[PDB]
Formats: sequence, C-alpha cells, structure tokens
Amino acid sequence: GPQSFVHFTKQSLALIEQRIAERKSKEPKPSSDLEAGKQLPFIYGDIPPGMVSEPLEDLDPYYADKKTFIVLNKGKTIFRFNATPALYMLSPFSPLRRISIKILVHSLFSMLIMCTILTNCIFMTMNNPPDWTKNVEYTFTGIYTFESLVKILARGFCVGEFTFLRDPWNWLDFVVIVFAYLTEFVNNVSALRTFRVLRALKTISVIPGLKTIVGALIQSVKKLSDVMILTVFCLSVFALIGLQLFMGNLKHKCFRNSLENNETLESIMNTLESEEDFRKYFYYLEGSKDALLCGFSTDSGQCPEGYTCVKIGRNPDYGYTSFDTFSWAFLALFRLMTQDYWENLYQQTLRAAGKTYMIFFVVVIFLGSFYLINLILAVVAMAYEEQNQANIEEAKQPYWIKFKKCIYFIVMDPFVDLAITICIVLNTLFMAMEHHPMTEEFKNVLAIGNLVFTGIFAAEMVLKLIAMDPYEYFQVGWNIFDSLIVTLSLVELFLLSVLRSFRLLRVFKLAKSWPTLNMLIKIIGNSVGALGNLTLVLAIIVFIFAVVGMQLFGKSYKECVCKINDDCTLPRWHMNDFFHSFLIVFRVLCGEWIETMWDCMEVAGQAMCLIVYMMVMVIGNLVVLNLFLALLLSSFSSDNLTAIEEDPDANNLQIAVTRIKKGINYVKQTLREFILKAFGKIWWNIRKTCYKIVEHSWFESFIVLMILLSSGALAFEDIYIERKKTIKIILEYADKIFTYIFILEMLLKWIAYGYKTYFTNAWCWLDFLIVDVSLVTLVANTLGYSDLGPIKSLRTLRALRPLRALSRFEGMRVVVNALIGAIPSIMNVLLVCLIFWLIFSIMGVNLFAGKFYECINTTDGSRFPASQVPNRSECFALMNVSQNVRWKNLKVNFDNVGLGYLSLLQVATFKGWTIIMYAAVDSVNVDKQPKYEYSLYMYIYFVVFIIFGSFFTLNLFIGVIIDNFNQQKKKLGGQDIFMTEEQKKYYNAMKKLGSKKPQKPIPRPGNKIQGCIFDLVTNQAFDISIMVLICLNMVTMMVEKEGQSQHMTEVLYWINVVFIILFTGECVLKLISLRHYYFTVGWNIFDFVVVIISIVGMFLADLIETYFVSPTLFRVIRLARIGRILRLVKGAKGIRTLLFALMMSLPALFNIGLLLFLVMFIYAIFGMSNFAYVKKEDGINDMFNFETFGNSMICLFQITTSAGWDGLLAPILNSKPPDCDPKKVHPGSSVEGDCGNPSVGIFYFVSYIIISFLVVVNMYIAVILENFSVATE
Amino acid sequence: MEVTVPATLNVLNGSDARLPCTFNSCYTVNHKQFSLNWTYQECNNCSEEMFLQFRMKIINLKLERFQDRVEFSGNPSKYDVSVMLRNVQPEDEGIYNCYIMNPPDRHRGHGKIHLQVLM
Amino acid sequence: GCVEVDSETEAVYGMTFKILCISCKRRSETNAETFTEWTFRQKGTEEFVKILRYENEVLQLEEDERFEGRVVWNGSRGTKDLQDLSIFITNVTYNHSGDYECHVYRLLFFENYEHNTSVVKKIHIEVVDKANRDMASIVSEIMMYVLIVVLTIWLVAEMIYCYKKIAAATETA
Ligand SMILES: CC(C)CCC[C@@H](C)[C@H]1CC[C@H]2[C@@H]3CC=C4C[C@@H](OC(=O)CCC(=O)O)CC[C@]4(C)[C@H]3CC[C@]12C
Ligand SMILES: CC(C)CCC[C@@H](C)[C@H]1CC[C@H]2[C@@H]3CC=C4C[C@@H](OC(=O)CCC(=O)O)CC[C@]4(C)[C@H]3CC[C@]12C
Ligand SMILES: Nc1nnc(-c2cccc(Cl)c2Cl)c(N)n1
Ligand SMILES: *[C@@H]1O[C@H](CO)[C@@H](O)[C@H](O)[C@H]1NC(C)=O
Ligand SMILES: *[C@@H]1O[C@H](CO)[C@@H](O)[C@H](O)[C@H]1NC(C)=O
Ligand SMILES: *[C@@H]1O[C@H](CO)[C@@H](O)[C@H](O)[C@H]1NC(C)=O
Repeated sequence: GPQSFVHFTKQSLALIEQRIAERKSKEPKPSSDLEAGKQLPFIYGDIPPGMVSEPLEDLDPYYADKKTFIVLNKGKTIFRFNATPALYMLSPFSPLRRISIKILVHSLFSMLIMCTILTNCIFMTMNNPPDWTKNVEYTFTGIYTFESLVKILARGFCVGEFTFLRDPWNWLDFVVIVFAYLTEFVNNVSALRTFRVLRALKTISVIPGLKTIVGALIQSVKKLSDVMILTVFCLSVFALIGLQLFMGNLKHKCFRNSLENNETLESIMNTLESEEDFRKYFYYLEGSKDALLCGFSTDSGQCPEGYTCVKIGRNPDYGYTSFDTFSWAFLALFRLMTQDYWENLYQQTLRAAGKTYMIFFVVVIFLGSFYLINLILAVVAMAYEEQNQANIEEAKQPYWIKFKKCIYFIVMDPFVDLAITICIVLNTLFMAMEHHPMTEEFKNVLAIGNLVFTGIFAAEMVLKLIAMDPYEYFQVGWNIFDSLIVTLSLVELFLLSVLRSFRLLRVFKLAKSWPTLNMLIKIIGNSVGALGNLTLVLAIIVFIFAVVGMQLFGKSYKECVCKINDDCTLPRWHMNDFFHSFLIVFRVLCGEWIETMWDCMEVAGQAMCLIVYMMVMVIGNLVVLNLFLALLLSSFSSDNLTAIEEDPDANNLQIAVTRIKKGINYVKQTLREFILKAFGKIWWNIRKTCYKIVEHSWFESFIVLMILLSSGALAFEDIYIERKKTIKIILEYADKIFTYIFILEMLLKWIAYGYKTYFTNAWCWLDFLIVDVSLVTLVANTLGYSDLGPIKSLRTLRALRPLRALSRFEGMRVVVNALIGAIPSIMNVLLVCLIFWLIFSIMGVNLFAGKFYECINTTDGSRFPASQVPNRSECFALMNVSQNVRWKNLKVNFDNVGLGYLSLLQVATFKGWTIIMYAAVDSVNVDKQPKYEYSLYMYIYFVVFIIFGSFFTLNLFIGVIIDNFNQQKKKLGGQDIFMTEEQKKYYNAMKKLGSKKPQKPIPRPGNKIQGCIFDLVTNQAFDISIMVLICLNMVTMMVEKEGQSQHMTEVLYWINVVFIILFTGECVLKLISLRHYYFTVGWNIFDFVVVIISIVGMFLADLIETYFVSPTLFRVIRLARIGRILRLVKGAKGIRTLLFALMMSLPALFNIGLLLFLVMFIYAIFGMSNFAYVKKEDGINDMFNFETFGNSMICLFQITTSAGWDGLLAPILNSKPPDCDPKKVHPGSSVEGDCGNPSVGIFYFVSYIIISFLVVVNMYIAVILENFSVATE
Repeated sequence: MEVTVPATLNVLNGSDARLPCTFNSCYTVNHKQFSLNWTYQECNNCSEEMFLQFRMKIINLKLERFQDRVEFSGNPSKYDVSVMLRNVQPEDEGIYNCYIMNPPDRHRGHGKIHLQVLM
Repeated sequence: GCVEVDSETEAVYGMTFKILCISCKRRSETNAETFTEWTFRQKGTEEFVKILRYENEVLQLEEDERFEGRVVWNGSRGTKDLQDLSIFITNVTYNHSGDYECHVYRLLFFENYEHNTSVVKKIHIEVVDKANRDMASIVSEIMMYVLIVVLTIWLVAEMIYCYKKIAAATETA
C-alpha cells in the first residue's frame, strides 16, 4: 500500500523503543525483494513528492524491532540505513545527517566518483610524470576523502549494523585513503606507487553490475578445489620422475680436448666469468648465449672433433631451465603442462639425455597437458551451467509523391538486393587482388574499379534515401551500418589505407542468408551485450596487471638492461612503460609467459617476478576461460528458443532466387514446347566359394598381417639405406610379393562380391586405388621407365599404403565414421573462417605490402642501422663494395593475400608471430630500410586480429564441432560414438565400480592376539597415520637435489629404508589381521603390489650400483619409489572421482590415439620422402630433421601440439639461390640439391596442424566432457 | 647511477673524518673494470687535486697536503668507496669529490662532500 | 647430408671402377681444411706404397707404372672441406687388386682453437674377369618365387576343397 511511506519520526522511535523493550522481555528472515540495492516491489506504486530522500519507516516488517530506517532515491532504489546516532554524537534528526544522506543517495555523486576514478586511471599510466601532477594527486585525494567523509557522516563509522565499515569495499576505500595520507606525510616508493593501483578496483564498486560478476567469479573459483589439488599432485609426481631421470643432464657441455700450461677443467672454470672467455673453452653455436648441449649416449648430441662432453657449468636460460631441484623440476613440469615454449625443453632434454626419452614427454603431454586442462574446462563449464540454471529458475519464479512511389518500386525490388550482394562479393574479390610488386597499370585499374564500386554503393544509398524519407530509412541498423560505410568511403575518396579497408565490413551483409555467419555476429554481440560486464571485468583486470607490472619492474628493466641485452638497450618485450607492460600481459594471456619471465627474474628478482607472473596467469586465465565458456554456452544454447518463424517475411534474396527458378522453369517449358512443335550352374558355386574364402577369419588375419608388414617396410627407406644393400634387395622383392598378394586379394573380392557391390563401397574403392597405383608403378619399373618424371613422382604415393588398416581396425573405423559425419559442419565453419580472415589479410596487405625488406650483414644476420644504407639503392651500392651484404625479405609476410593467410595462421596459432610483429613495427615504407619500432602502434593490429579471429573464430569452431558430435550421438540413440561395440560392454561393466555399496565388514578372528591386532588395524587412527607417513616419505623424496653431499645421500637412503620397513610391517599386520579377506579389495592388493615393488626395486638398485655400472638402468629402476606416494589417492575422494573419469574415458582415447598414430606414420613417411635433404636451418638441425623414421616421428609428435611448425616449415620455403643450392652434392647419395618445395611444404604442415586441431583437441574435449559428466553423475 | 654523499660533513679539529660515498649500481663490481677518481678542491670553482683512485688495487698518490693520513675505508665489493682521514687539520676544510664508473654501466656518477673543521 | 657408404670390393678387368672413401665430420656446421693420401699394397706384396695425394684442388700422382694415366679424382670438388675422397680407375687391370688405404687429414678451425685430426679407411679390391651376381639378390629372388608359388598352391587347394564342399551341400539341398 502507498500509505506505508511514512516519515521516520519521534513517535516511530518511541514505537521502536517499546518494541525493543518487548524483545528484551521475550528473553524469521528479512524480505529479499525489499533488500537494499534493489528496486521497490511494484505494489508500492509511485513515490509521493514529499518523501524522496527522506527518512522513512522501515518498509520491511522484519526490522520492526530494530532502529533501522529507509531512504528512497529517484530511480526507485532502496538504501537501508541505521537509526542509531552516528559516532555516538550525531542523531538521525540532524542537518548534517540529512544533507549527507541526500548527497550519498544522489546519482550525480556516483557519476562524479566514477569520473574521478576513470581520470585517475589515466594518470596511473605514466612511467615518469611531470612535476605538476602533485596538485592533481592532491585533488584526487581530496575528492576521495570527501566521498569517504560523506559516507561516514551519512551512515555512521562502525556503530552497529548498516555502518560504513560493514561493507567490504569500504574497507578497500579506507585502506586506500590511509595509504594515501601515510605516503604523503610519513613517507619503498615503488611499493607505495603499486599500492596506488588499488584506486582502480573502486571501478567495481561504483560501476553497477560488476560486484555480482566478481562474486560469481569467486564462487566459480571455489568449485575448482579438487581439480587444483589433483593438478598439484600430478605435477609433483611428474616433477619427481623428471628429477630422478634428468638430474644434472642440462649441465653437459663440449669441452676442449687439448689444454696448454698444465691447466685443468677446475683451473679454467675458476677464472672464467664472461661469455667471450667461455667461448674459448666450450663449443658455442654461432649467435648463441648458451654452450651446446651434448650427451654420453649414442642417440644424444655430438660434440665436434677435438671437444669432449663433460658435466660442468650452469644450466641454459640464465640457469633457470633444469631438473636439478624439486622446485626447478616443478617449474619445468608446469611449463610442460601449459605447453608454453615446451618444444625448447623437449629438444634440450633429448639432446642432453637421448632420443629414447621422448616417451616421458609423450606420457606427460598426453596425460597432464591435455587431460588436466580438459578437466579444468569441464569443471568450469558445469559451474557456469549450474549458475545459469539457478538464474533461469529465479527469473521464472504534389510532384514528390510520384518520384517517391516510382523509386520505391525500383529500388525495393528483390532483384536489387541480389545485385548488391553480387557487387559486394565482386568488390571484395577485386580488393583481394593487391600485391607488392604491382605495376602502374594494375594500380590504375584497381583504383578505377574501387571508384566504380563506391559510386554504385553511393547511388544505391541515394536511391534508397529518395524512395523513403530518412525518418524511415534511419530506423534500421543495416541501413545505419551501410550509411556509415558509404560516408567513410566518400571521406576517403575526397582525401588512407585504413579507410580503404573499412569498406570490407560490408561482407557481413551475407549473414542474413548465411546461418553460420550469423553465429559469429551473435557471439560478438554477446561479448558486448549480455556478457559486457564480464568483458569489462577482464579489461579492468588487464589494465590493473599492466600498471602493477610497470610500477614494480619498469625502473629495473632500465637499470639492469645489460644483464638481458648485449647492446645495453631495452629488449623487444619489457615493462618500462605502459604499452609494453600491457603487451607483456596480453602475451601472457595468449599463453607465452616463460621467455619474458626469464628477463623479469634477471632484472628484478625471482620471488617478485614469480609471484606477479603466477597471479597474472591464474586470474587472467580464470577470467578468460569463464568468458569463453559463457560465450560458447550462451550463444549455442540460449539462442535456441524458437523466437520467430524461419524467414516469415522472405528475404529479398530468397524472393529473387524464387523468381529466377520460376523463370528458368518457364523458359525450359517454352523451349521444350517450341522444339517439340518444330520437330552357368557352376559359376554360382565358384562365386560362393570365393565369398566363403574371402569372408574367413584366417584370410582376414593374413591380410591384416600383410598390411602391417608392407606398411612397416616403408620406415627402412632412410637416407642411410645405401649402407644396407641386403636390406634394399630384400625390400624390393618384398614389394613385388606384396603387390602380388594384394592383386590376388582384389581379384578374389571382385569374384566374391560382384562389381556393383564392390564399387559401391568406399573402403573397397580406397583399396582398389592403392593397388592400382602399385600396379602402375610395378609396370613402369618393369618396362624400364623407372625415372620418367611423373612416374618417379608417383612412387612417393607409396606412403598411402598404411591407409588400408582403417577398414581393418574397428576402433579407427569407428573414429573415422565420426570424422566423416562431422565433415560438412567443418567445411561450413572453415568457409566462415576464410571469409572473416580475408578482411584481416587484405588489411595486412594494405599495411605491410613490400615493407619487410631490409639490408642485412649475412655473416651476422644483423640489420644495418638506417643512418647508413637508408634505402635499397644504398643497399645495392654497399653490396657492390662488400660481398656479404643482402637486401633480404621475410619468407612469411603480407606481400599478397595468399601469404597474408599464412601470416595470419602463424599469428593465430602463436607460432612464429613474433618475427612478423617485429617486422611490422619496424616497417617504414617501400624501398626503405626499416627503423627500430618506427611504427610502434602496429601492435594494435595484431592485438585486434588475435582477439577477433583467434578467440571468437575458435569459439565458433568448438561450438559447431561439439554441436555436431552431440547431434550424431542423439541420432545414434544416445550411444557413444567413439567406442566400439565390444568396448561398450567393458565400459558398462566398468561404470558400476563407482556405485557399489560397501560390503559386510570382515569378521573378527578367533585368536585373542589376532583379534586385538584386528582392532588395532581397522582404525581411522591407523589410516591417518599411514597417510601422514606417506606424506613424510614424499617430502623426503622432494628434499633430494643435485650436487648433494654423500652424507645427505646416506641419510636419505636410511630414511627411505626405514619407510620401507614401516610400510612392509603395516602390510604384514593387515595380512595377519584379515587372513585371506585382505585380497578382496583392489586398494589392498595395490598396496601389496607396491610393497613388493618397493622391496624388489631397492634390492635391484643396490645390486646395480655395486656389482655393475649402469647409471641409466639404476635411474630407471629407482622409479619404483613413486608407488609408495601414489597411495595418497586412496584417501582423497575428490581426485578419485576425476581419476575414475579418466579411467572411464580411456577406451575412446585409445581409438583416437590409434587413428592419430596411423596419420602420424603416413605423414612421417611423406616427410622422409620429401624433406630429407633440405638445408639445416631454424628448426631443422643435426638432431631434429626428416632423415630417419625416428627423427620424423619425433618432429611430428612435436608439432602435433602445434609447436615449432613455423620453424620446421621455414627451411622448406627455400626454392632459389642464394637461399639454397640446387646443385649441391651429398656424399654417399645420388640426390642433388638442398632446396625445398614451398607448395608441398605449406600443404603438408597446414593440413597436419588442421588434422591435429580437429582430433587431439576437439575429440579429446568431447570425450573428457561426457565422461566427466558421467563420473560426476 | 645513484651516488649518496652528505652535502655537509662537520668534524672537530684533531678528529678523524670518514667520507661517506656510496652507490647502488645494479651490476657486480668487477675489480678488473672498476674506475675510481677521488679529487679534492678548496672551492667549487677551484681546481681539483687527484689524490685517490682504484684501477685494479687501491692506489693512494700520497699528496704532500694530505701526508700519510689518507687511506681507504670502504669496500667496492659492497658498494662503499669511503675514504678515511686521521687527525683532520683546519687546512683539510674544503670540498671532496668522488667519481665512480662501474662497467658495464654507461652513466657516470659523482658525489661531492664539503668537509668542515670545527674548533 | 653426408652418409659413409663403404666401397665395393670387386672390379672387372678392362672396365672402369670407382673406389669410395667417404669421411664425414661429427658436426656438419664446422669448418675444416682437408687433404688426402692414398696408399696401395698389391696382392702378393707386403709394403703399402703411396700412389697419390690430393690437396688444394690439385691431384698429384706419384710416378707409378701401375696407375700412370689410369687414376682421376672422383671425390668432392670445388672446396677445401673434403668429405668425399674417392678415386676413379679408368682402366682396371690385374695390377689393381690388393689392399688400399685412404688417409684423411682434417684440420678443424674452431674459436681460438685448431684441431688436426686424421682418419684411415681400408678398402680391399679383388679383380675378376666377369661380374659376379649378388648372393643376396640370388637368394631373395629364389625365395620370392617360392613364396609366390606356395601361396598360389595353398589358395588353389583351399578353393578346390571349398568348391567341392559347396557343390555337394547344394546338390544335397
Ligand atoms: C574467400 C577465400 C576462400 C579466398 C577466395 C579467393 C580470393 C578472394 C583471393 C584469395 C587468394 C587470392 C590470390 C592470392 C595471391 C595472388 C598472387 C598475385 O600475383 C602475384 O603473386 C604477383 C607476384 C609478382 O608480381 O611478383 C595476384 C593476386 C592473387 C592471384 C590473389 C587473387 C585473389 C585470391 C584468389
Ligand atoms: C576494426 C578494423 C576496421 C580495423 C582493425 C585494425 C586496426 C586496430 C588497425 C588498422 C589500421 C591501424 C593504424 C594504421 C596506421 C597507424 C600509424 C602507425 O604509425 C606509423 O605508421 C608511423 C608514424 C610516424 O612515426 O611518423 C601507428 C599505428 C597506426 C595508428 C595503426 C593503429 C592500428 C590500426 C587502427
Ligand atoms: N588459438 C590456438 N588455437 N588452437 C591451437 C592449437 C592448434 C593445434 C593443436 C593444438 Cl593442441 C592447439 Cl592448442 C593453438 N596452438 N592456438
Ligand atoms: C707445466 O709447468 C711446468 C713448470 O712447472 C712448465 O715447465 C711447463 O711448460 C708447463 N706445461 C706446459 C706444457 O706448458
Ligand atoms: C659493381 O662492381 C664492379 C666491380 O667492382 C664495378 O666495376 C661496377 O662499376 C659496379 N657496378 C655497379 C652498378 O655498382
Ligand atoms: C684399357 O687399356 C687396354 C690397353 O691399352 C686397351 O686395350 C683397353 O681397350 C682399355 N680399356 C678401356 C676401358 O679403354
């Protein structure tokens, strides 16, 4: 009722006094719809004029027993105050109190505070401020203290409820004000400035809607406790394994064999300090900061002649890359799990230890780096869906008219829209025809075409504006968009490169007729629509992190600059100013945090840099992942509500195509009319026996074995096959026999099935094609045409022989069926990605076409400073004088749209993007020598592209793929689409292990001492003691480090032997207590196995280090101690569920891995065939190349995660001198030349990374998601 | 390059004076590369007398106006380059300057102390 | 890159023959200055005799009747960093059968460091009148043929047996 708006008065106070007296004699829940900060219930209607911003009776009957009142604000919001006098001095009926209440409730107060905070956040971004900013900071402090004073005067300081200090954000305000006054009067300056960044967090308080977003984020982070515990445990176990295996291995260096003056390694190492001094005794590669790593095994790195391998010195990367201590091993394993620059650690460890140690990296990458990340993603996804479901549930609970009509007839016809769409596509295709070495006539024709197109669009704009009045024209967002584009085009015509690229946004007008391209617009609009608050929180967090990093480390980056750069100049990535600090933070969010953190540590301390970087990583990735999953789920779930019919008013394009097909039918009918007016019993048994033989298990097994043998025989064709002549001859005759076998099988299948049944089958078609290629090759070799051009090139298609196992193996055929089913949506989203990336490719061409050329010293690879050689003419003039000068260009650049596509792919995958960014920010002009960071703010182009393409395009891709998989599963009838029928039974039986009720307790024995031991051993105290003993053993295993004393080694050995005795004794006690009932529990028999393995491993290690010399075997055997610490899973129910989810997802991951191995094998054979002789450059070195099956598989496993593929592709882009030598002679082979094939290389690498993305990411996510929900169910 | 020196140092006649000259360069003080140039001038416009230096070891030129009363009292390895002075005479009143260069740093610092003799 | 292929061991009289001597470096990015000397111990003799030396792109034949006008350089060309040190006999006789040695003298150039190493590779060459066929090739061809015939016989036997069984069952039905 509107009469409840009574003023808070003395009679009200007396009534509250009598009610509190009754409450004292007396020795529920407040209304949620009336709670402060919300709008009044609609039952109360409108506020009468006389009671706004005045003390009113507490509208909630709940507070009728307490001295609390309500002040109402214009805009219908409720602030709940306290009627107790403020500071025990100022009663609620005071002029100061009423004025303060009015000031606080006014909206202009909040507006002023928001403006003040946003203005102060601009002054925060100054590395060194002018001397006059002291007045501005005094003004800011005065405004803040006035706001805090008015709050305290209005609502009391800390006297009872609803006071100033009762709000947690007021704590931050008070801390800010006291810090400001303290640093102003009492006076580390850097720490105080970093505390000044706390005034940015008041944006959350003053901006409405951010407080709830922050609360939701905190509630979401509360849901990740089990996943974080499991992640830490897994990283600790893997770090212990790595510490056991690779301890001290990264300190291997190649040392001089011949020393003068009786000097020894200790004598040399006691005197050297500088890298120039070290380079005289250890082998350094050219332009390297670290000594080359070597190894003592046959498969490790090789020292040059005259150099010997020795363990001495410091670890690479300023000494930060190592497995020497548990802390460094943990850092390395966290780096591996996040896959940040992990290929460098991969190659370093392989070079230092051996190539058989890639199994460790395979296990780590496929067990932690993917499974833990997918678990985190799944848990955050469920947290968001529960939050969203709760939100949905709560929401549920005279002469001019002639021309006007004529042009309305003309310009609104459905054919006009089709013509305009055709013009848009033609204009985009015409703009995509720009390249760097463009002749003047081509430039002229492009200019004329663009002029014609903008004229056409402007004419359409004028016709549509004269067909209907602007009052009706400007009512549609599409017309507003086109109006902006046309007016910008006219402005540019009257007057750049950017405004020329602005017209490219017209391609989005196809979203009306393109259902999938509308999804991209929906995602982008949601990012600034429903989720605008999440985006704003992300932006605020990034700003705060950039400012904090700059304030903490900017001066250090400038003082200690010679520690991180030889020239004593600031590196490419630093935190000396705001823009570069923001770039570092954005790069960390992209996922590159270790290379910059090394320099951070070098300049300003490990502790500080580690703390800041870990905070940035955790919080930024939490918020980014939350936004990503929110966008995905909202756009692909909430948009599906059947709002409006499918094109109720048909689009003009649809009407145009309907009229076109009607006219086509009419023309066809008229033309047809006009032209008509003008003018044996044994053969069936033979087929039956062929079918009986072909369909037999013996035949199938024999053919499968032959397939495996013929596929494995392809791995022997290395570059080392000229040394194996017996194997060469054997493999040739084996090829002949295999061809005969498969021809016979194909003939038998023909006779058994029939031509129609055989040829209406894709597997049979694949087999037929492979055997045809083999037969053609055999015939050509027999006729002597073994080297006839294309015939010789047809021999590289023998790498497709392994493709015959897909039909044979049910798990690979099961996975390929899902891929084939998902192909159409993949094509749709790929087309959308191409259309979206064409805009950025054309813009990049317009910006950087022909500006990546530079004049370099080839000996050093160093660009000449532009003071000398400022252009290509001077570069040539200098080349005529010197001999090692070259006017070089980047291999991957923006010289045309085709190369811009490759540049965009490298930028979006974050592999090789730094070179392109450096060239772009150095670019000056065409035929001009680049200058260092001349175009500094070209980084914004890459930031904007990374966001819009790499983030939103990936969101769309994942959404479409998982939707396709869900639709396939629904079509199958809720059946798993990655598991075989045999695996379904195992899965169903295995699923019942997560719900079996506890069995009957083991009965007590008969013997008295046995019963007493039973009571001792069946105790929670016993279990807890065992758990703490396991933790202590884990700590003793963590303590061990590199270079430790023999005394510490002995004491650690004795401690571990004591732990072994304790665990064996507890196992014996449990055995003698439970009799034979002990072996009825899986965990009990696991403990039994672990005890036996521990004892056997200790004895074997002691034997191998006493009567034998084998450090590698000793290290591998000593891995049996991890079993004693794997037992912490038993008493951890949170992580046991996640491990059960992993166990549940194993069968499908096995099939996916089988298919991945087959694809990797095929690509490896192709790589050895093609890229075995390319020049050793960039990522192709003496150890990681395509010269052997093992090397090729190592490289392919490396780039399965899309790591270093740019550096492997770079040596293959050489096709002409002086990059390569087409007539190079390789000793021991008849192959000539070390040039690459750019087209083959590009196809190879792009296709492999696309396949890897479509398998190892998308199927992994789907399987982990469904099985985590099941394990959770 | 930051050098911390007292603007005015007042000592009594017949007492010992320690001249505080310190710096906080980021890099380690390489004794094979450190450069020190201690100079004394009777006034700001007066010429400077070169009397103490570090090149590879602390070398004291032993000027007649200082006799054998000038020795080294700091430690370059801990960034103190202070110079001691026994029994400060009234003639010792003046301006003392310490110049420090510490490769691989580029900036060159300078610290100035005005020594005053009290009665 | 460089692959150390061994030389053949049988040269036919009156024809040409190439004696392989490939010696690769441990690391392919290092610089070197290599020369070679070939010695030859004819069968029926006990002393190795120097027959040639190649250095700085000039081949120096010692005055030897057995090799005068019959040996040309066939190794790496156009550089001082020799990794293929083969020679080529343009007219093989019965005096070219014996033990050969290929001495390799490599001088690596490092940073403030020079390493002068040496390798020796031994090649035994037996001269014949007719080129013998490879035992590996012979046995491989024989085994391929027997495997083909065995597989075809097994398949034909199974086909005949299954056809007779199917015909009997059909005519019974
Ligand atoms: C919508 C997506 C799938 C692309 C559709 C095709 C076109 C919009 C673009 C994409 C790639 C473009 C081509 C990429 C590169 C070139 C090479 C360029 O010629 C050169 O390479 C010149 C080099 C020289 O003169 O030395 C001429 C334009 C052309 C054919 C481009 C023409 C327009 C293309 C086909
Ligand atoms: C949303 C679509 C339409 C564009 C997305 C990309 C933009 C973020 C890019 C494209 C054009 C770019 C601008 C093109 C030109 C320049 C000049 C450039 O400076 C120079 O070229 C050198 C100036 C000098 O030092 O003299 C600094 C970056 C900047 C502002 C760029 C900033 C980033 C822009 C706006
Ligand atoms: N943005 C982005 N998206 N996807 C990838 C990617 C590509 C291939 C394989 C894998 Cl495992 C990944 Cl994670 C990437 N490197 N960067
Ligand atoms: C080792 O020291 C002795 C003197 O003790 C010296 O004569 C000799 O030259 C030194 N070794 C070499 C080879 O320089
Ligand atoms: C290039 O070099 C040659 C040889 O020094 C010289 O004779 C000639 O004039 C030069 N030509 C140009 C175009 O610089
Ligand atoms: C080798 O020399 C002999 C004798 O001069 C000659 O008869 C024979 O034809 C020569 N063989 C070749 C390959 O020239």
